[PDB]
Amino acid sequence: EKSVSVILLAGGPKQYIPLLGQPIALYSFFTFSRMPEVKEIVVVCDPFFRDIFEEYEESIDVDLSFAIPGKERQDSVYSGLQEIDVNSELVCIHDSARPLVNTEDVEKVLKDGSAVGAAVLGVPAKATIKEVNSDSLVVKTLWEMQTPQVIKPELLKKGFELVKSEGLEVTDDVSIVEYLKHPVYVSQGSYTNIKVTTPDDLLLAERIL
Amino acid sequence: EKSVSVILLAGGPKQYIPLLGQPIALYSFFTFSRMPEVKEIVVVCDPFFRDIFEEYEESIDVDLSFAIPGKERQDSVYSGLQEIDVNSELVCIHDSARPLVNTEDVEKVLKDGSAVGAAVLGVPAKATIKEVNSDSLVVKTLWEMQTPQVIKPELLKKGFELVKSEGLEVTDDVSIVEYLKHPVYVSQGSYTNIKVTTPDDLLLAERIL
Ligand SMILES: Oc1c(Br)cc(Br)cc1-c1[nH]c(Br)c(Br)c1Br
Ligand SMILES: Oc1c(Br)cc(Br)cc1-c1[nH]c(Br)c(Br)c1Br
Ligand SMILES: [K+]
Ligand SMILES: [K+]
Ligand SMILES: [K+]
Ligand SMILES: [K+]
Ligand SMILES: [K+]
Ligand SMILES: [K+]
Ligand SMILES: [K+]
Ligand SMILES: [K+]
Ligand SMILES: [K+]
Ligand SMILES: [K+]
Ligand SMILES: [K+]
Ligand SMILES: [K+]
Repeated sequence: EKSVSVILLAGGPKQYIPLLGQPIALYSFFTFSRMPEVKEIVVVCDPFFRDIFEEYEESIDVDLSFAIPGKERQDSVYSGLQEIDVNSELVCIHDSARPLVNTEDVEKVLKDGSAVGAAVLGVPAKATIKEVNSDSLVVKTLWEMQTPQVIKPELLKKGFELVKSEGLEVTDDVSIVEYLKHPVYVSQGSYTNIKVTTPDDLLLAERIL
Repeated sequence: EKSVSVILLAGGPKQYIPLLGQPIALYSFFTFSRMPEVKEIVVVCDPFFRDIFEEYEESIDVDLSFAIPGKERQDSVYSGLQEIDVNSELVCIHDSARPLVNTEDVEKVLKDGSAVGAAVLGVPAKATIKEVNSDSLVVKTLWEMQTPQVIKPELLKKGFELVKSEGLEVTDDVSIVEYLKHPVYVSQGSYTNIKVTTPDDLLLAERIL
């Protein structure tokens, strides 16, 4: 209990457009807020949208903190990290554009994160996927990554230190953890944990809700 | 001109539910029918749904043929193959659940198929995809395959012969071509070439049309 710090990424506005009268960002916010394991939520957002979350500070059973977004995703994660409790045992990074994440699946990835040191929710890739070389020729089990991405703070800090001191290039595919020798566990999630951005995605969310 | 035999897979009913008053299967049917390169379309469908395509036989500028569906996808392809013109230089296999395929992209994959011997329409995978081992740990450029999948008939026949004589297992991922040493080219397609099956997918198709 109270061992997990959530970093909620909401500074990328697609994540504020409403879902049944509630801005998309608030759905996972509340999901995390109700979990006894969660000590605090560090919201990473433009100071302008701070009010959206601030209104509920008294009603929620977690600590609320704020951090400023960075240039790209890893910078926003670093910003959030600077704000987490000194004693938290787990960092739970979540894309707020993912509103329908189930409590049971968050529980699963937290458990796997605590056990392994790093865990991410994923589902088997439904599409037929092939590796293709530079000559556009096919190179003769694949999983789609979701969020939360759960990592012990010491490991995350070491990962940032490794990238900075060596000047390593970070992309969405080649993230901080890809450079570490520490294992990353894939917790099996639900296909309903979609990223809601396009109008096509938003009508699906209502059906799931 | 008149060098390509299309195998239209329509015996898998999701592919007959209407799109703006026209059954989904008829969209690519007509797209192929208008291309001068296409000699014939072999429709692979339950004899029950033969009428859907038969009504237009006189108005279309291609030969129409019919074949019986098999147990799985490769069996249906084999069935269609038995019906193609003895002199066609290219087989163009298409999933009829893909209605919005553009003429320009079909032209592209036919060209690449003629050049290389085998080509498939694909798009870069938008999702973050990782390889995961048997212990559910991340294994530290990926493309999503679409259709048409274009192959020279001799190569396709050899591929079927290789699988039968050796008793090789065929899956959607490990298809006939995966066993051949002959190169497969990935022609860059459009994200609009979606597989239309779910109600969520059908409303998207109208927007694209
Ligand atoms: O890409 C991953 C994965 Br596959 C698993 C975990 Br656990 C964390 C990250 C990650 N993503 C960002 Br952005 C940062 Br920083 C980190 Br660490
Ligand atoms: O899976 C592919 C690919 Br990636 C490229 C081409 Br060209 C053809 C196939 C294929 N699919 C089936 Br079903 C059969 Br039979 C064959 Br051959
Ligand atoms: K709590
Ligand atoms: K979601
Ligand atoms: K959310
Ligand atoms: K979920
Ligand atoms: K364990
Ligand atoms: K999407
Ligand atoms: K024609
Ligand atoms: K399509
Ligand atoms: K079609
Ligand atoms: K297309
Ligand atoms: K060429
Ligand atoms: K789909």
